[PDB]
Order: sequence, then C-alpha cells, then structure tokens
Amino acid sequence: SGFRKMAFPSGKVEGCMVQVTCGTTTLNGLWLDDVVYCPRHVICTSEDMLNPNYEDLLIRKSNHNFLVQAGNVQLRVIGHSMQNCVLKLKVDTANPKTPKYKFVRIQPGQTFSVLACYNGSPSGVYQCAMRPNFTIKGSFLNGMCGSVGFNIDYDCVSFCYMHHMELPTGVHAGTDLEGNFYGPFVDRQTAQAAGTDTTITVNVLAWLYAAVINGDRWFLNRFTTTLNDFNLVAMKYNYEPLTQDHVDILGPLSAQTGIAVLDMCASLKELLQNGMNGRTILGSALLEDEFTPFDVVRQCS
Amino acid sequence: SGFRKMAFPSGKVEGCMVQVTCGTTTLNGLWLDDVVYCPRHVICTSEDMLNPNYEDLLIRKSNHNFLVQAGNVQLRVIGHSMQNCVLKLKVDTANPKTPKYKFVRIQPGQTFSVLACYNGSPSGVYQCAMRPNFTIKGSFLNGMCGSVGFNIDYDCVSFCYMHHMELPTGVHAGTDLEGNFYGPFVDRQTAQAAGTDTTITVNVLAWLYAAVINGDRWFLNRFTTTLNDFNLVAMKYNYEPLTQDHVDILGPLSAQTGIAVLDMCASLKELLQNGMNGRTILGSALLEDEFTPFDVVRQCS
Repeated sequence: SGFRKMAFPSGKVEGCMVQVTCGTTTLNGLWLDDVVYCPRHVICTSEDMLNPNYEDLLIRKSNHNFLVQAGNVQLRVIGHSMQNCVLKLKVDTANPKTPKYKFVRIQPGQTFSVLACYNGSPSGVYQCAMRPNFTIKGSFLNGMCGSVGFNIDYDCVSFCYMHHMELPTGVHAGTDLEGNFYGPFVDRQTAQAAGTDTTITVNVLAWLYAAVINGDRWFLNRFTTTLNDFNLVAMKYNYEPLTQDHVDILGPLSAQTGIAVLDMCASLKELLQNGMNGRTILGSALLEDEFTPFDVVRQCS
Repeated sequence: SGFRKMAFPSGKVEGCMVQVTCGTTTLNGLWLDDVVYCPRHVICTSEDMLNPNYEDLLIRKSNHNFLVQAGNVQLRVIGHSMQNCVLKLKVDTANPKTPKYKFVRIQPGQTFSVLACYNGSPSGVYQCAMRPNFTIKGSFLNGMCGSVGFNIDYDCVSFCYMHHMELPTGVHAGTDLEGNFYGPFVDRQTAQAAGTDTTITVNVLAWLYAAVINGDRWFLNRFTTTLNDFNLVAMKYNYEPLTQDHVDILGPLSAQTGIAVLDMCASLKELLQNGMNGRTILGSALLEDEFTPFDVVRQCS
C-alpha cells in the first residue's frame, strides 16, 4: 500500500552520461553505441544564443573542437553531424554499458523519468509529465542541458526527452532524441510563448482510482454524468476533453474498483465545482495530473 | 530553476539488490562484500508473524535453507546470523559491484532515497523523510520488504533504512542496517501505535526559502517574531519546536535570500493561522516538510 511519484531506476541511463565540451561551453551528452547525442547549442556562446545560424557556426567546428569525456576517459571524435536540434558526435569506441534502447517521440500527457546531470555526472532522478502545451516543470541548473528523459520496459530503455532550454517563465523545453522539439519552441534566447497549460484529465481520473484503491473514498459522490456534460465542465476549468479512448484506457481501474468511469467523472465534476474544502487526497490538497493509468496500475498491482 | 522532490541516482544500489528466499517466503536482500542483509521475518510463515520466537525459528534453519539469488546467479551461503531484526547471510563470493558504503542510523526529519524492489528486481525510486514518529509514507507492495533507503555523498553510499513492515494504518516501519527498528515498532503482526505525526518545522522553512529563490514571494509578510512566540504557535498546529540549531542550519539560505530566519518564521506563523486561501507555493496547496536545508541547497546551487 501507499502511493508515491516514482521514477524508474536510473542505473542503465547513468552509464550512458558523458560530458561534451565545445569551446567554453560544457553540457551533458548521451553515449549510445559509437554515437554521442547532445544539444547543438553547445557550439554557441552566450552572444550566439540571441540569434544563431547553427549551420554557419557548425562549419567553423571540426571533430577535434568537441571534447567528449566519459567519466575520467576521453573519447575520440571521428565524425560530427547536425540532426535537427541535436548534434550526433561519432566516436571510435562503442559504449560497453549501452543498454537495449529505443528512441521514442512521446505523446502529451505521458510521463517519464528525468536523470538530472551536471557536466556528465548524474545528480538525481524525478518523474515528469509532458504537459499538453509540450513543456515540462522540471529542475535544471546551468550545465544540466542534455539531461535525458526515459521510460523502461523490462530491459529496454526508451529515451524520449533531451533538455535544451528554460523559458523566461521558468518552465522547460526540449527535444526527442531525433532532435525535434516538443511544442513550437526553438533553441534561441528569445521570448517564446507556451500555450495555456491545460490539465491532463485522464491522469487526474487515474489518480482518483489510485486514491480509492488506497482507501481515500471521501470524494465519491451519489451522482453520475455524460461525456458531453462532463466536457462542458472540463472546458471551463481548462481540462483536456475526455474521449472514448481515455474511457477505454481506464477500464482495468474501473474493473478493479467497481466504479464506472462516468461515475468517477461526476465525482471529479463536483471537486472542480466545489473545490476540496481544505481536505486532502493521497496527501495532496489539489488534483494531481502527472500519473498515467499505466503509472497507477504499475504501483497498484 | 525549478524545484522537484528528487532521489539520488539509484545505479550504485541496484547492483547490490538480490533475492532471498527461505521456505515459501521471498523478499529483497542487500549484497555488500561477502554478506547479504535481509529482514529476519523471511524465515516466518503467515502464521508465525502473529507471535514469532525468531531464535527458535532460526534454529530450525541451516545455511542451505536460504536461497540467495543475484539476478540469474545463485550465491552459496556459508554462514548465517541474526543481528537484532536483520539476518546476515555470509556467502562465498564478494559482490564485484559493491560501492564504497557506510551504515548510518539517520535522525528524524532527515531524508533519503528509497529503491523499491520486487524479489531482487528494482522497480523504482522516490525520496522519503524519516518522520518525527519514526514512520515513513512510502509505497511498498508484497515482496518489497528488504527494499533499502540510502543517501549518496559523491562515491559513498550511506544506507540508512531497510523496509520490514506496513502498519494497520498503511504507513511503513523499518530498521537501520544494523537491524535496529526506527521508533518503537517490532517485526510482529499486531496492532502497533505510531505516535502523533508532527510536522518537520526546519524543513518547511527550508522549502519556503526554496520558494523565494524560485520567485514565489506572495507569502512574505511585514511581521517578525521570536523563537518562543513562534513555538507557542508551533505546538498548537503540531509542528516540531524550533531550536537555535535549526536556526543555525538555515543560515546559508538566510544569507542567500536576505531574509532572517525569524522573519520567515513570522511568515510561516500567518500561513498556519490563516491557511493559504487557495493559493499554491512551488505548485503545492499545502506546506511541504520532506525537504531538508541540505536538499534545498543541493537543488538551489
């Protein structure tokens, strides 16, 4: 029993973290097989970041301009290339600690573990959600760029995030491992608008199910509702619309608890309309939306 | 920028997790050098747990009655002994993945990372606080007993917790690695009273300092107060008394922010007396007490 925000064990990812230095800039890199992945803005100076032509800046760099260091050992760079917003540094040595891995572009509302590193050294691990507006509410200091997000299915590590930028509002933006930014963000120091930060409705429901399983039942009401009726209320409180797919995904939790999804939806409606009246659910005084139905089932076997 | 509940990287601990099986019971063990540590109630059946004489139960067990398995490989048990509530199984092989480690009995209010494992396999990692009443609010399913809590100072792993029991109230109790229970708890299936769960005042203050550093300033008031005056208010809301030691520990955070500890104490007083009026601090609608001053400084470099 009990319910906590949990990351995956970071051991397999730790062994893939290296230090990439180019000129005077240092940040993190991901060493898989004979390739190191890092944010391309490693090549930029403070001044360049305002308006960088990455192609032109990359042309002034040769292989020997990239210092790749794995722990105490220096890797030989035998080729470089830019793939969207990440730099792929080819090295002569295959990482012996390379786990079985995929690169995965994850969907908004999905969760992953972040291994926060400083200049190639892992410092800690926490669980994140890719928010509907494609930002994350993480924790990244200077020299933590290139820190990666991942999920683990048994022996396979699915890397899904690389950290690149902190926006003027203090939320975080980044790419998949193919270098494509999540959301409309670019690797430039300008004012960048993140959209309205809507709540991940299916996750909130999953968490309410977790609550019931762990003996928090107070919020359960005598009402039910409909998809449309619920969604009217959802739009007002900036909740993502609930679809039949979302309903279907909650099925096992519905099955385990004996509470139909639409009944839980009605419970949520009253919580949105009346608040919590200073009570707590699973030790939180607000509605948590950074647990997927999978995360709940994982922890509520 | 940003502030998150972060665990230490679990890589060094993962490599020390093994499966211990005795009769029909299976749980986790900690393999360090040529010694495996596990909860002694591995020797108990469901029935034994009601009222076990561990000495008598241990006498019926020989070395070959303990199946110690590290991943796919079986370890040879060449000696066993009971040290308080943990079993020390001596094996013929030194763990090659043994990191530099200490055993440390931690103080109430201090934090640590928990690597939740199932039958020797790590499943996830989250940060805990040893609560003033010597319980933890963790997440442990069946076969997660023997999961360990630890801190990491550079290369050294300080193990401080082993999980043994879930109390009828659904909070968790356990031991240090010398097998001494935190709090008055025993490894027996009876009704066990945890005391009043007081709030860790110094941690709450540290978190408020973190808030200020990250731009949450709304709660800052025009008042100050005294240790005694503050503590009067602390006792009413079941907060730990604040001592000069606690004041001293907050000094660097006081120094960084320009806010004297007693001024922050006054801010906290008003928050306790008036609540939050439905606002949030660092994305929480209540006062967080599971970050130490060290945890804050670590994340707010």
